[PDB]
Amino acid sequence: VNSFSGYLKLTDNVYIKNADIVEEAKKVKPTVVVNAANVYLKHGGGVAGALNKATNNAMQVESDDYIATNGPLKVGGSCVLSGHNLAKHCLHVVGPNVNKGEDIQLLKSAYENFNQHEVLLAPLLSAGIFGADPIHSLRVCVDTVRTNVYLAVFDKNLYDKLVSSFL
Ligand SMILES: O=C(O)C[C@@H]1CN(c2ncnc3[nH]c4cc(F)ccc4c23)CCO1
Repeated sequence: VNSFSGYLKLTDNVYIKNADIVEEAKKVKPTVVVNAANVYLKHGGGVAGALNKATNNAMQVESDDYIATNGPLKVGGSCVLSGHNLAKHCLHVVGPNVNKGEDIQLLKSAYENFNQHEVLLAPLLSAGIFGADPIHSLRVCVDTVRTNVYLAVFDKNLYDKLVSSFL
């Protein structure tokens, strides 16, 4: 039994809700919140800019030190950093950004990072400003993630389309 509330159940292990991931994170304090990161951990907009703003820029400060030590992530890769005031940990996952021409097949590799964590609060990878089709992202998520994932979808309209079209 966990503390996530109001989710619709899509499969054995995937759940979905219309929620602001920042507000869901601050209420739930999940063990892991997933950030829709880029390889430079530059949290300027989208989910990343919102999560970072909610940490009063502490996420960005920590991220800049991570990059200075380790260099950029790979597209499809991830790193575990602090969750600050939002979660115990933040799993920064780099989905492909279609608006940069990155290979959408890397989306499956990106979701594989979720399998290293028993339970996660997450956005749909490569959706929003990363330019991929969110319906496709949900399909890859369901077909790749085996651990328990609670998906937050900010936009009520897209949420309804994702549910109504789910196979
Ligand atoms: O980057 C991707 O792969 C897909 C993303 C997913 N995004 C979100 N998902 C869930 N909760 C979210 N709260 C937000 C608050 C904001 F100010 C901006 C974006 C979000 C947001 C929307 C942008 O696209």
